[PDB]
Amino acid sequence: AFAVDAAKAYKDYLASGGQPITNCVKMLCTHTGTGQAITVTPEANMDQESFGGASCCLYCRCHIDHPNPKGFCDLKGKYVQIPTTCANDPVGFTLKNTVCTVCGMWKGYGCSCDQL
Amino acid sequence: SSQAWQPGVAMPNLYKMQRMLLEKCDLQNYGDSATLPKGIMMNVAKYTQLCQYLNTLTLAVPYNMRVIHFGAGSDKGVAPGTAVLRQWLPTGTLLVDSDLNDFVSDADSTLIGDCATVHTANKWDLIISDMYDPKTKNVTKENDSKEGFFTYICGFIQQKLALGGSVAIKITEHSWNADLYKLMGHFAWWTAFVTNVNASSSEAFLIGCNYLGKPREQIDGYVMHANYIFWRNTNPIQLSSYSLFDMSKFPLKLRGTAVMSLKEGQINDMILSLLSKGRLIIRENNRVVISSDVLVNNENL
Ligand SMILES: Nc1ncnc2c1ncn2[C@@H]1O[C@H](COP(=O)(O)OP(=O)(O)OP(=O)(O)O)[C@@H](O)[C@H]1O
Ligand SMILES: [Cl-]
Ligand SMILES: [Cl-]
Ligand SMILES: [Zn+2]
Ligand SMILES: [Zn+2]
Repeated sequence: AFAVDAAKAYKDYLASGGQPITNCVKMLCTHTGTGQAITVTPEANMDQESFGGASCCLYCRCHIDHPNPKGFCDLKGKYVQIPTTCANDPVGFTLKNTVCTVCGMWKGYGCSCDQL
Repeated sequence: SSQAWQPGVAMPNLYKMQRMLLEKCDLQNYGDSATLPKGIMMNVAKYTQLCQYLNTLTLAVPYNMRVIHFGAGSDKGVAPGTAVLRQWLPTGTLLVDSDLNDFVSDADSTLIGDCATVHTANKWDLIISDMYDPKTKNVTKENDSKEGFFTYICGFIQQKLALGGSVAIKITEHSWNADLYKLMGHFAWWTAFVTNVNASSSEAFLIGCNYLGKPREQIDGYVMHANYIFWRNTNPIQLSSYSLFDMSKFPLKLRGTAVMSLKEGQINDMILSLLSKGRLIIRENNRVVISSDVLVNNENL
């Protein structure tokens, strides 16, 4: 019945004013990509940076089990597009946000499904 | 002069043909630094330029390509080089990486421990090594051919590199091995490639292009390393980040290079010709299985 809440700990550490996790691996890319959130290859558009996924995963970086029951990682082995405005904290960004399952954009950072 | 717009500089053929004596390496642009794009790590930049240069060679690029990357960890606990390799390689390429120290990676499989503990059933299409020990920078001691992980790398190439495969092995003034240079002559072509972002360093990547599994050319590796240092000593390379800003042609083209299994008796001049042109890989195409030896010890008394 006891499990560590790494997600909540990082959120609280951030709120208290701690420095975001560093050394997320930022890719060189054209920045003319699709802008989708998580992709097999960097897809940053003009307003995003692309990072190696593993290095942006709280669970990967902290050496802890993934919340998946299979323990599978959403990010490892792929690339995550982060809004340039949020690129100072890619782990925080991927933790706090969710990907639209229809268009693949970040909800609230590219997803327009809920506007037509 | 247009060199500053290339990803790096490869050692010119005429320097490979000399018979120089080994000297100390004294780089004019030592301590100079290229201006990296905002927020880009040295190792991302360095690997990007390595891959950009490899894009100019006749690499075999089969379906279900197999790439193994040694020395892939960082004192940061992440694997920037692996992330560039995975970006560069066609989607689906099998990528294994390894390092002495723990790190989190985008590779499909990661093995932690000395490289000598790494074993694989299968053969590989490309081998990348960034293995290095900074303790070799000791300028107070003679600069002899080094063993250690270089002995592993030489055997790994001779035993587990597919015919037609390629390698890029990091060396420096003091981190080098004579047999590895000698093994360069077992490829259709070879060079020592220096990235423009790290040109103030005696680092280079020894690239063997399209493995033939037999000497095409007899190379004395003590002489060839002296030749490399001579080149570096007399050809200052201007630090440059330029090539990093144009990524439009970065991806390695999926050539679908053919893979066949063959026995040593079937490798004729026609096969060898295809191998040398990057149009054939010879290896089994079975499942890829790897392992790390673990030493078992009970320290209770
Ligand atoms: N025998 C070996 N087996 C496996 N990995 C090795 C071996 N020797 C060196 N390495 C690895 O090669 C890498 C060399 O990287 P680098 O050139 O940056 O040197 P470093 O100062 O040791 O490492 P870093 O500064 O990245 O932590 C390191 O990650 C190191 O652990
Ligand atoms: Cl951390
Ligand atoms: Cl020689
Ligand atoms: Zn993860
Ligand atoms: Zn959507």
